[PDB]
Amino acid sequence: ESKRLIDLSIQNYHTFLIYITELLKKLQSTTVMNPYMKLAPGELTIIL
Amino acid sequence: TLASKTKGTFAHRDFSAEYEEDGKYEGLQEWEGKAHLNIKSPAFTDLHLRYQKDKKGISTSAASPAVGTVGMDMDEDDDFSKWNFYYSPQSSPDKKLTIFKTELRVRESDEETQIKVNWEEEAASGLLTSLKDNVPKATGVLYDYVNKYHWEHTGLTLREVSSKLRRNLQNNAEWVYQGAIRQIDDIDVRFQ
Repeated sequence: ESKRLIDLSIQNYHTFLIYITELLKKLQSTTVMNPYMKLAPGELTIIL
Repeated sequence: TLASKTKGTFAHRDFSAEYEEDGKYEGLQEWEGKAHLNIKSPAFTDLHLRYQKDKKGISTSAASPAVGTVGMDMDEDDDFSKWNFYYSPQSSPDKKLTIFKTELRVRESDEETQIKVNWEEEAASGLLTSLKDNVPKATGVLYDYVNKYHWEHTGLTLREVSSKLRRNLQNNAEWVYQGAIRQIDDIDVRFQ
């Protein structure tokens, strides 16, 4: 049962991560102010 | 200035602990040196942790055959700061799956600052698989360990303990049953 739970957790994590990356990119594709950002599937860079 | 050299060694029947630390200390937080601990458990998987602190780097890595090698390296500099957290799987010790990475960069021109944070899904899922596969390994080694101690003390297993408890409970229950039957017979006889 522990391994089944861990399998479900890995599945849900990897299914969630693409969704949240898409959501982050959609939110950041809103406005362009003085600060700037960059998003990658596994990376986030912010410039002050 | 302090110069510290310590060695602590413990010896017993299912492992041995050997921790050697050397270093120097100045100021209030000016410590620099190394610290190597080695645990050798015959009953379990061994482990070796190495800590290193110098003025331009703090690297700490723990190597265990069961999990792999978990390390973190911190490099501070006036123009860049680099933090790396990696888990090298035991299957492929050559590669270092960077669990997380942090870059702080200052700009000598204008007024800007770059922060870069990187995470690996592959490293996380691989560590998750390693842990879920070490769970049965830990269960088996602990069960064998407790059985070994049971043999050391009595000379017996655990399932035999279950069977012994069952047979003793059955003997007591049958004693109670026969006591009840003979009591019914006795009370009937004395009533007659």
